[PDB]
Amino acid sequence: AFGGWLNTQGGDFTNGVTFINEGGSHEENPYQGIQIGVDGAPNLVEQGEVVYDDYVFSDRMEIPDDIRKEYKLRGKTFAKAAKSAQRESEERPNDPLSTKGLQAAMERIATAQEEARQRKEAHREG
Amino acid sequence: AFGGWLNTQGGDFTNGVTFINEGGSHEENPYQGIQIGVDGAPNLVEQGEVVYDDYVFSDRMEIPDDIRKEYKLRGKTFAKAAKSAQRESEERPNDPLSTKGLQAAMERIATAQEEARQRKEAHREG
Amino acid sequence: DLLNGRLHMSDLELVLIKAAYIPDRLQHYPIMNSKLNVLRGEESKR
Amino acid sequence: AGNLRVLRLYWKSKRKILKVKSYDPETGEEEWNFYPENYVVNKEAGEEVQSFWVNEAWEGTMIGNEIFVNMRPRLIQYNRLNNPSRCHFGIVGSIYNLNDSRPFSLVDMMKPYNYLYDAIHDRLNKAIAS
Amino acid sequence: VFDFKVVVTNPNAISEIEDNKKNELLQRLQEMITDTSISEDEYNIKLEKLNDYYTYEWQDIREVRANELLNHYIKEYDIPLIFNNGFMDAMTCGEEIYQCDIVGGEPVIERVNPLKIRIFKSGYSNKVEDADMIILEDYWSPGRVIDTYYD
Amino acid sequence: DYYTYEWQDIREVRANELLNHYIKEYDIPLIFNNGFMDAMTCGEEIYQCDIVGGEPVIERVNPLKIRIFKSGYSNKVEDADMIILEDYWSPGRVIDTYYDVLSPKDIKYIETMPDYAGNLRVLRLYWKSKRKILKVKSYDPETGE
Amino acid sequence: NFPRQMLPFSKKTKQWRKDCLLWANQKNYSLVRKSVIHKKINY
Amino acid sequence: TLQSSHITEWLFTIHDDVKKRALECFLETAKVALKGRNKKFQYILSDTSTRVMEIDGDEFAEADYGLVVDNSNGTQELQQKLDTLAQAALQTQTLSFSTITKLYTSSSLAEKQRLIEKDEKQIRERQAQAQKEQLEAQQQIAA
Amino acid sequence: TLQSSHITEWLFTIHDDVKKRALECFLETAKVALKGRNKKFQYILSDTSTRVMEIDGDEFAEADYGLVVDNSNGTQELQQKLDTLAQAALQTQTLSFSTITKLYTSSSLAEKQRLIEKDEKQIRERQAQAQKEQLEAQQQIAA
Repeated sequence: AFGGWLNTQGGDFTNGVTFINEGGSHEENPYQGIQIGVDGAPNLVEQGEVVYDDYVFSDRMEIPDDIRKEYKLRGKTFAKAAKSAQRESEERPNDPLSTKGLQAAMERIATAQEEARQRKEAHREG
Repeated sequence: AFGGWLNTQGGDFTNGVTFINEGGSHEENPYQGIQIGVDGAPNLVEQGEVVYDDYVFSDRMEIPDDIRKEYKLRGKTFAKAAKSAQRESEERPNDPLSTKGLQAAMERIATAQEEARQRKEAHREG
Repeated sequence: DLLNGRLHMSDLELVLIKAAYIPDRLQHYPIMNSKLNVLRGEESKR
Repeated sequence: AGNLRVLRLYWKSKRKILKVKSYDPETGEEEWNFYPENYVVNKEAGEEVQSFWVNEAWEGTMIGNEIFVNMRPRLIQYNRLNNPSRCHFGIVGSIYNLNDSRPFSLVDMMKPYNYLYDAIHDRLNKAIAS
Repeated sequence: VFDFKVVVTNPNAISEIEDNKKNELLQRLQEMITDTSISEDEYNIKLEKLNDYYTYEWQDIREVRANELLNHYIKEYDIPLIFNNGFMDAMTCGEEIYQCDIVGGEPVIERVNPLKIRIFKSGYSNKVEDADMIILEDYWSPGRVIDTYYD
Repeated sequence: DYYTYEWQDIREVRANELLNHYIKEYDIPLIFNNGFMDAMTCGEEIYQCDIVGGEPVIERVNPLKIRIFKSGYSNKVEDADMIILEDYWSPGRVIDTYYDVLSPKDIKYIETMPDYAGNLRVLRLYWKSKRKILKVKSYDPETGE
Repeated sequence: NFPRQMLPFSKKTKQWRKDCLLWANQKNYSLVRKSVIHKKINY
Repeated sequence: TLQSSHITEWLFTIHDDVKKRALECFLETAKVALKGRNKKFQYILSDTSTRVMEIDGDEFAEADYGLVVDNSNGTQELQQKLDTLAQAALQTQTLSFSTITKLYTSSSLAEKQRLIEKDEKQIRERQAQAQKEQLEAQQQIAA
Repeated sequence: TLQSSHITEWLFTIHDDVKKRALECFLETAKVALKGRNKKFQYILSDTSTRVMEIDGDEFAEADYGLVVDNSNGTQELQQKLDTLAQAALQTQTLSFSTITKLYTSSSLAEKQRLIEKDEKQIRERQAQAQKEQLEAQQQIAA
């Protein structure tokens, strides 16, 4: 089903990145989103968002250019920036360097997204 | 990464000398310097300084000529004098004589730097 | 080469050939190989 | 026969990787790691980097003349803990040779005497017949 | 004799890097028996199962997994007969070649026809792992192509 | 229980654990069997021990591909002042051995070779130089020794 | 001719990989192996 | 006929080397199939064997972790040294009839070593508590 | 056939000399790879074996420290003299079933010597405290 998986040679090998690539937006689903776990119990995710290691990269918000040149992100949104840092390890899921390179890249985009969210949390409350 | 290391034959061999050769000055870094340990806890070092055996050779200060002819130092600063006493043992890290010759040379430049620092401590307080 | 079954005709005579046929070349029979393979087979088991 | 020609290529490519030297946060101990080329090196922490070219095992399969499948880095990289370029394919074996030569096999050293057995038994069979 | 067992080369040499990896495994089995057991009914059944694994080492847990993988697949595939056919290739052409691949998610081991393998850039090397490029050409069943590349 | 041990016991264990693992890893008895076959053929049994990939590794040397200079009348091959080793290596073996020292133009030299066997001539010189050293006599501070 | 292996992963595209297989169909000489004509006579 | 077996022994020693390396090559292929959503490995492995993949560093050779496929004279005597040690512990009541069957169905010389060490250590603690239990019963009668 | 083995024995004695020296040469190469940031040695060595490199003087031959690679008749009898001594200590309850397995998996004649000396010295101190414990129990009843 192509999303963060390498389904070759009779197996199901992944790099850990969870492409939630079906359903639709939280407004479009009768169940209000794809549920990825009873943990909050409604862990609801939509068709654009990307999940790595229980961290969800949101497709709604976008990359500020100060957070684009710094941290060297590539995509327009944060989900589309997470889909470009996994493009190497997607077809070589079992290399140790790619698991090193993904673990480092997924942390950069994570701290980039938390940095953009604390900006917008301060932006509207001000 | 070339700094006091011989990365040959698939290994990482060093003479013990720690070239802190990235980042920048304490004024240039947001973290105020490269941290080399929680010991004082902020052990902060800059791009010029050289570390051997928990002793930091400062690049800021220079060699007085009385401390140059005596102790037979070569470089302009104390970091650049520590980079010249390690130039033999840098490419032969496993010779016993080079570990003897470095252990003796690093002590001469250390007592030279403490001698110059006690001069300047007396110089301004006078 | 003698252990690999190759006979150089220049090593056992002064040559007055280069074509692989017995009317002017010589068959080699490997009778020295079995002798050596005992001693390496004993060394395997020591 | 109704079978398909299956060609499989196994080949080592050259992958650019980065060797990053970082300092341990707790102790002043320099550390070494190997990263892919897309790694953003963390200066402001002293991470100085060098980039190397390194073997990487690849694989590809052609079926007939028109099918092209499994063209990707070989997913069993027979990896070693300290050498990033040391890998191979699944194909394991040996030549039973002597001193970098071509193998003088057991059949090869008995084939002269089998060919001579066939010539003398030919003379035997024509002597039996007449 | 065919006793091809994965052994620890130095079974009395345990390090702290092996002790930390053992502690991660033991705590991971703590969490899953915490979830899977329903409220002390079967928690002390799992607990008696887990306590005798404290006697083990990291190199013991790895040497058991390696043997269980090798014990089952030697008996499943009858691998001693695979090795007997390649030894017959060894006494004929001087070449004994085996391919290990994943087919259908299983590890599988095959012997290679020496007439249907091309070895390039090996050097003067004796071993076939030391080649930079290998081409394998054979005529396959249509069922074997669909059993191998269906996905 | 390491108080029961001695310094020579700790060293004799480390030496054996290094030798126990690598005899079984490399199957070193088969390496020695091939060189004994060289011994009964040309009278020469040569082995090279190097570091490749950070590992100690042991190889047997083809006697036709090793030049021994300034050995003297010495029987042993350790007693030579200069040895030249010339063999044709795989391009993967050159990148497995020198990846950390090959420059990008050196890697461009390897890929842009014509490749008409496709192996690289690898010449390795081993030689003894002359190093100037100093012998310093000092007195012990505590005793007059 | 065999395409360039000294490339980034971005430029190892689907036509780059198809070029390596097309070269393999173009296709044997080794230094420590006999011919396939030699081995087949032995078999 | 033993000296005629020596002439062909050289052919068997390279054969045992290929079998050693093809089984190390099969083991590493099998380590990679584990992380590919195959439920067959949940039947041929343990629970602890299923969790070795959870730790980081399962991409490398087992010989980089101290494990080697080995069919040598040292391994064959180590198996029978552990087998005769078990029967010597079976009688004299140091090893149970339950775990002697586990040594018979073990396939690992580290597994069957740990079972010999287990049953010894269980029984000696049971003998240690039985010694004090009879001693405290003797003293509480006297008290 | 023993006198025909003598004709070729001279060829084997120089072979065992090369194997002795190439293994000493391999051991010194291995001592130098230790100080090169290789984590494989953290799996094949102990913790005490990892710390021999911390002391100064690991650049020299082991024969300058008293260690020699040795495959001679004295070493082979010293191994079996220690093996039969262990089984003689196994019965009569001087050596544990735990540590007899450690002698079976030891590879060092100094290691397995220290284990025989350990279990003897532990047990004789346990017998020494058990002798006084029964004697003081006898006297405190009489007191």
